[PDB]
Amino acid sequence: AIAGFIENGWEGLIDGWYGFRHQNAQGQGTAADYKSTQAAIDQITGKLNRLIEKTNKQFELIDNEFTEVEQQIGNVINWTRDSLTEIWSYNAELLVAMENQHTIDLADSEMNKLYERVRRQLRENAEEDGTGCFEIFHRCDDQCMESIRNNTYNHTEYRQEALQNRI
Amino acid sequence: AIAGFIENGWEGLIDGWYGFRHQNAQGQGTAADYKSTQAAIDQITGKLNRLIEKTNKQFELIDNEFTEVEQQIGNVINWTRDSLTEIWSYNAELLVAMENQHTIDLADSEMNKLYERVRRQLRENAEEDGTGCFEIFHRCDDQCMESIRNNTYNHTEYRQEALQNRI
Amino acid sequence: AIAGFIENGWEGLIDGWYGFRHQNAQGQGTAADYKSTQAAIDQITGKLNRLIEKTNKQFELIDNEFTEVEQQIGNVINWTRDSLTEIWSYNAELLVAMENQHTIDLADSEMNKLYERVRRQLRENAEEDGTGCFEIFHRCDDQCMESIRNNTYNHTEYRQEALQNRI
Amino acid sequence: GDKICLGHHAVANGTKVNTLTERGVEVVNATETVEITGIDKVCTKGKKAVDLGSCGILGTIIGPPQCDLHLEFKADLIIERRNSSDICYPGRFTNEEALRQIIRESGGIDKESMGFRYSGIRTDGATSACKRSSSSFYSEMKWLSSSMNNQVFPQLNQTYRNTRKEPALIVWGVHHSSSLDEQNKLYGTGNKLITVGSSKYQQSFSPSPGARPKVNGQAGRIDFHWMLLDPGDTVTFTFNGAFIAPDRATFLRSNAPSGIEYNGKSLGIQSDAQIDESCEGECFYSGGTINSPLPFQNIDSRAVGKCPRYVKQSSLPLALGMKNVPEKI
Amino acid sequence: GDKICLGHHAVANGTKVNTLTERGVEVVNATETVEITGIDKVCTKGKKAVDLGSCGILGTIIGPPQCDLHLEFKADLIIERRNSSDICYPGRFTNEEALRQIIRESGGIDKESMGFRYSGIRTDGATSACKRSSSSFYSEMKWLSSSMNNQVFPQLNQTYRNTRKEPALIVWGVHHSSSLDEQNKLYGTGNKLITVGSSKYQQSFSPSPGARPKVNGQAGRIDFHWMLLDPGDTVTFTFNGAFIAPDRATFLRSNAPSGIEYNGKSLGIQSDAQIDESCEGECFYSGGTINSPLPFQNIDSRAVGKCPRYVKQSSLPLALGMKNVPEKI
Amino acid sequence: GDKICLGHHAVANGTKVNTLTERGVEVVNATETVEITGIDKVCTKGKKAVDLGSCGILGTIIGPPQCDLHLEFKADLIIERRNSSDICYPGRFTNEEALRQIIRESGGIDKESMGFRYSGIRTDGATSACKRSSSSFYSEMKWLSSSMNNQVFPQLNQTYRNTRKEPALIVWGVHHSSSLDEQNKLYGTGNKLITVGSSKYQQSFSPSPGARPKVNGQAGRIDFHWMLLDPGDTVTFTFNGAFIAPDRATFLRSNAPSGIEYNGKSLGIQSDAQIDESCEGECFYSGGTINSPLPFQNIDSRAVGKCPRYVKQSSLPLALGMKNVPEKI
Ligand SMILES: *[C@@H]1O[C@H](CO)[C@@H](O[C@@H]2O[C@H](CO)[C@@H](O)[C@H](O)[C@H]2NC(C)=O)[C@H](O)[C@H]1NC(C)=O
Ligand SMILES: *[C@@H]1O[C@H](CO)[C@@H](O[C@@H]2O[C@H](CO)[C@@H](O)[C@H](O)[C@H]2NC(C)=O)[C@H](O)[C@H]1NC(C)=O
Ligand SMILES: *[C@@H]1O[C@H](CO)[C@@H](O[C@@H]2O[C@H](CO)[C@@H](O)[C@H](O)[C@H]2NC(C)=O)[C@H](O)[C@H]1NC(C)=O
Ligand SMILES: *[C@H]1O[C@H](CO)[C@@H](O)[C@H](O)[C@H]1NC(C)=O
Ligand SMILES: *[C@H]1O[C@H](CO)[C@@H](O)[C@H](O)[C@H]1NC(C)=O
Ligand SMILES: *[C@H]1O[C@H](CO)[C@@H](O)[C@H](O)[C@H]1NC(C)=O
Repeated sequence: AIAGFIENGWEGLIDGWYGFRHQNAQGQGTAADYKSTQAAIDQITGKLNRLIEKTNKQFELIDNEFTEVEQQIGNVINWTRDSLTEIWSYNAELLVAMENQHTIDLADSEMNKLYERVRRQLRENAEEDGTGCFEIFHRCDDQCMESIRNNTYNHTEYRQEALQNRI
Repeated sequence: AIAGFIENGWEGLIDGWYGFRHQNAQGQGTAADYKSTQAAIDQITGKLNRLIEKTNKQFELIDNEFTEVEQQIGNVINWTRDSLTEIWSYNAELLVAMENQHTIDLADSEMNKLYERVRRQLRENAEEDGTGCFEIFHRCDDQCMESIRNNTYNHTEYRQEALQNRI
Repeated sequence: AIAGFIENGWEGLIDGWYGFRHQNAQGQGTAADYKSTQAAIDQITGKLNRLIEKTNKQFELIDNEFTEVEQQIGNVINWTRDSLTEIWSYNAELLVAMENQHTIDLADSEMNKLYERVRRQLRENAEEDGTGCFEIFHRCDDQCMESIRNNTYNHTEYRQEALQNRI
Repeated sequence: GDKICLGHHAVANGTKVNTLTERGVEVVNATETVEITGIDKVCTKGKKAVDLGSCGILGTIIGPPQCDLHLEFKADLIIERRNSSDICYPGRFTNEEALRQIIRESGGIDKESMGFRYSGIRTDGATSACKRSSSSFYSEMKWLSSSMNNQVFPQLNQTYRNTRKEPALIVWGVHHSSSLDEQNKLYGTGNKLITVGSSKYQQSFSPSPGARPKVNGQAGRIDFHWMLLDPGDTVTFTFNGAFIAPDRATFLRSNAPSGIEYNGKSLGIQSDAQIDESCEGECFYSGGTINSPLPFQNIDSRAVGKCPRYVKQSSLPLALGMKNVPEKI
Repeated sequence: GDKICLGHHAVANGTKVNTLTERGVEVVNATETVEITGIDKVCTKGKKAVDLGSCGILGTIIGPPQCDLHLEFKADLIIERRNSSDICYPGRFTNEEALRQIIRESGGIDKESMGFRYSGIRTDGATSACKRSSSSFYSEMKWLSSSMNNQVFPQLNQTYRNTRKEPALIVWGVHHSSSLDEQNKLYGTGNKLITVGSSKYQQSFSPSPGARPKVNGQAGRIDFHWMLLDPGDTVTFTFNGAFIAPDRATFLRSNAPSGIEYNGKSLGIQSDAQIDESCEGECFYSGGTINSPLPFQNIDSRAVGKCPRYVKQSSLPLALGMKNVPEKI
Repeated sequence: GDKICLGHHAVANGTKVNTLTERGVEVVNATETVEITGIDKVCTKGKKAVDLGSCGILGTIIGPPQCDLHLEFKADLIIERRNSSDICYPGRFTNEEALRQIIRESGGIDKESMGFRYSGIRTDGATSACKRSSSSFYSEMKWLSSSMNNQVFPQLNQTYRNTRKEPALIVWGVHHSSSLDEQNKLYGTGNKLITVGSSKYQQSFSPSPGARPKVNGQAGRIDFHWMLLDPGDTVTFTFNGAFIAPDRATFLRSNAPSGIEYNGKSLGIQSDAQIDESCEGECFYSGGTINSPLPFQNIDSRAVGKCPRYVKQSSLPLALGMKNVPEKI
């Protein structure tokens, strides 16, 4: 028994982010989908985009670690600094968490888009099982499966058989 | 006549965030869906998460409300403070508004997911009416309804009846 | 041959953001959908909402472009200023980019909602082609098309003919 | 036909909140984010607090009468009051604000004699401005006057080495007499000079006689000057009149060795409100205490302690539920 | 077969914008967010403005010739110019920047006599550096010189109590002569001392004779010193030469009672640009006026007034339309 | 029944990260964002660096012995050390911090003679505190002593006009002797005064004799005072003893005309770590160098250079993969 993404993930898919698992008379197989994998991987370079805000700007010493500055201005400086620190700490944590949400959401989004695309290829020849699979209502040998994976499948070629089996 | 979420909300559902309303020979009923309600309610603790940024950091006086500090440093201090105020005010308003967007979006999201799940349970036994209801094309007594609500319904048990009534 | 939004955009729709393109025995046409266009256009007033953060607060000079202030406090001021500049620059770029994401996402959202709405009007009378069109399985003259566009179409009026042609 | 619908709650009237896109969107429920009300008390439960009353916080160091009970205070929270004075005989501290900041965090102060002894002179000068029964002075210093009446004044040295492993707070005064008659009446005639030497510090001072507006009925003034003398370092006072001498040095309980008289950094606040041993708080302002669950506050941008962040807005409503869409017909 | 398609617009060429995820995503339409061009005028329509010209803003207080028309100005917007001088006879203010800030927000200044009269001395010293016709002085003060030629100088007192319920701005000068011959030629011979007493303020000053590089052909200088005297408080000047005396005190129209000569806080700017009564603006900088709908500016980080926020970036494009996806075949 | 499923990867164990909604959500992959480790070297590859050793950065200007090799340094990076001294004969600079900041960015310093010559006096005073062989002085100045032994000291003038088109850094000293015996032993007897005049600058100083704690076995001190003299402007020193005179002026290589001895703004850092010509970095702190791809750092909030932004948090994990959902049965 095989199951799609609504149920869970696939520990065995080590070749890509998204993929197809099938069952037919010839047996059972899993293959990564290259295009959607790259698509996802390509929106992942946050690290130097998080870094592309890393400054053009050079800062100098404003106080003195060896010979303490006078008390009043030392208090103003120290206060200002810890104030900027609160703010950057807050910015950094917010940026990371926003990036994290975007990354998670967009991963689901891509998986969902692949799923929708396959559903539309299959037209009236298949039904959704509720777990992220399509029950295909006609024989689909290995080559037919391949044609679903590479977006070649011609629903009209199996329509008549599939409709009969559905009804 | 009954209508789903695409039309509107239910003033009468006081028991939960989301629910099922049905009609059959034995009458009309509404029941909260507990699981998805809690799911939504559980992502609501923003108040102390908005607060979890409330500082470890202690601030001291830098100026004097009773004996005014010298003019020039008092101008610098005052200016610095109002500058940080602009910034926090802006952060606070942005944080609240982002939380508000997420809360609204995620509520729709959950409602949509419950709906999708029911659609997939019903398979070919029902049709979406376009208001957030399924027209069920077989008799569905109270116990059959219950089985839709608790995710027990076995579509194959009514398929042949339903297909006949649809066609 | 015509194609919907999943394929691409329509350069020739100059009249609205979203629209219907049809084909029938009487010919081929495109018409903007007013309501969803306005809906989108109405959530576009970012410029003065990006501006509604533009300050009530008045700032004064803290240093001197004509008679340079004493070095130490001039360094503190300058340092503080460049610090606030880093912060606002970062806030500005983040606000813009967030608004940009929202604008893009919400445009897709509206398009998708119009699409879902039509799908639900058409019920069992039509099938999605996978490009953002419906193949309609009965004659749909100009007036019938109009009725799809203005949300009047009554699926039951064509159901029997459409079911026959589907099966 | 049998039918099942999915739906979500709604209420008759919701609360408006703002999102990113839109303003005034109605949601089932919301909660306030910005505290707008404070406690009009100083909430001191579970801390050691001292209300300095009419004693200015600099007074604790030099000891005018009004500060007598505060010369060796121990405090987690120090409450300055609006009316306070650091002085009895009129005058100012140089770098006054800096020192206030030092005392505020001190955790209280501890005093120790500097072992200055004299013999030539009178070392007990007293004024009516420092009444403590008849006439006295700054408890913690000594007004070095001319021994007779119009006697020129010895060219004296005094030296004090900081024994402890903490910094010592030393303060001295310069006496600006009301008239040049009174100056050379209370001291010597030839120009008078005071040199004060640390390892680090080195500067000098001399007295400006002349009549000033009477303050506490004194035309005279004292410039108060202060230094933090490092562990090991020594300080030399060389002076020939017009000198108000330190008697006890100050140490800050915040730098003491784990033992009694420690405390740890305190928080100095300035406040108008009555004390209340009966409520808690870690955030204070002139109106009293901010104790609040919310994350922001609009009460006072100068609140001190551990505080909600201050924001200029009075309300920032937070959605606790979904968009409100009433039931149609 | 009959068919219906759903679709959205597109254009041949769109504008690139940034999102969170990606950079250079093409949208149907965009608009700029960052103002990069200013008005090269000072836009003064709807406000009271004074162009101080060659008159330094501190000059308005003491009144060198170039400031004659500005001794009692009323202004909503004060335009300092680049070339300005506060002086005619060469010299500096102590704490000069602080005062500049005080005048800038003052709303203009109002003068009132302090009722000092003299008798022993000459009170009409005049210099070639302050040409107004022949030779004159600081309109608002009086150079107290020796009455004869080489006469020692009386040990004079002067006192002025602040009548008003606003603070008074008092300024006095110390005259550093070019030589010790000229000093005791214009005053007395023995050391000269100036003591200035407030309730609060209390410090002193004495004159340093000696030749300095000529400035406006004067080797001499004046140290200008200033105080804000609180309502009720009084100030005493005690002096024996080298004294440039205040004649009128300054008040800030910002503290006056609702009546004429009020104004309210003004905005001081420093600018190179011509004035234009013909345009508006609330944001200024050296190059002129920023009047713009956009929310950010990259023109000048020191712009003052009510201003777009300053940012380092020159452009931040905002999407006003959906993602652009051209039509395929 | 033939069937096709869509699915996504998972691993047995992922990394927790935070989102907006939730905390501790598991993802296939993550990476750290906050650098926590530094290089314990000063990474100076590809830059011109000078290790000032025991030479305090203000020493480069006046030239105590320990600074001999640094009087005309050229540097892209200046390393102050913890133990450094600016002095040999004990004393302080007024406005000391401001100057340190000036030198730190200077790009190095260049000297130019001011052509002061003398004849009346001894101009070669030397101390045991400035040992360079037997006894010497501040390389860049001259201790103007009494020519005989107890001779009163001439009322001398000295003048220097800034030739260059850059600002000149001029520094002079006031000699606070150990005793009033030594003062009038090394100079004259009557009170001594030093007047220093610029176009802009104008203030004065006089000497405070008196015994101070010995520092390098000297009870005396020198107040060091400094000015920036504008292009064209001139400065006049008028003095009658107790005067430590400038011999050469300083210029900052950062303002020089495109030619040799230019450099351009340098970066001054203060550090404990050994130099390493063998690694690079643009960010420094007391512990060394922060060379990191990450955008944040938690090492030292006072790091200087071009630096990751400093944050209080030690870890902020960034998701590089989707939510992890293990495979069910
Ligand atoms: C809307 O939320 C508010 C505040 O979060 C709710 O009022 C709280 O309800 C709990 C539940 O009984 C009370 O015990 C608390 O004392 C209330 N807290 C506050 C801060 O008011 C209110 O219940 C909510 N309304 C609805 C319909 O859910
Ligand atoms: C893109 O939007 C811009 C900016 O809003 C449009 O230009 C403005 O539109 C109005 C409407 O007639 C003009 O009168 C304004 O003067 C324009 N303002 C600016 C900022 O230039 C522009 O027309 C839009 N382009 C498209 C294809 O929609
Ligand atoms: C998670 O991504 C990390 C960090 O980007 C991967 O680590 C990199 O692996 C490559 C190729 O092996 C190395 O040469 C890089 O230098 C690594 N970078 C770091 C920062 O360690 C890691 O392999 C990933 N894990 C998975 C399961 O993809
Ligand atoms: C700020 O100055 C204090 C003394 O007021 C000193 O202990 C500390 O080194 C400074 N804090 C930082 C991290 O710069
Ligand atoms: C800042 O100082 C002003 C005077 O310069 C004073 O009146 C005011 O109390 C201060 N404002 C704030 C909010 O700190
Ligand atoms: C800060 O100071 C320098 C000289 O200290 C001055 O020229 C410069 O214009 C100032 N920079 C800014 C951004 O105001």
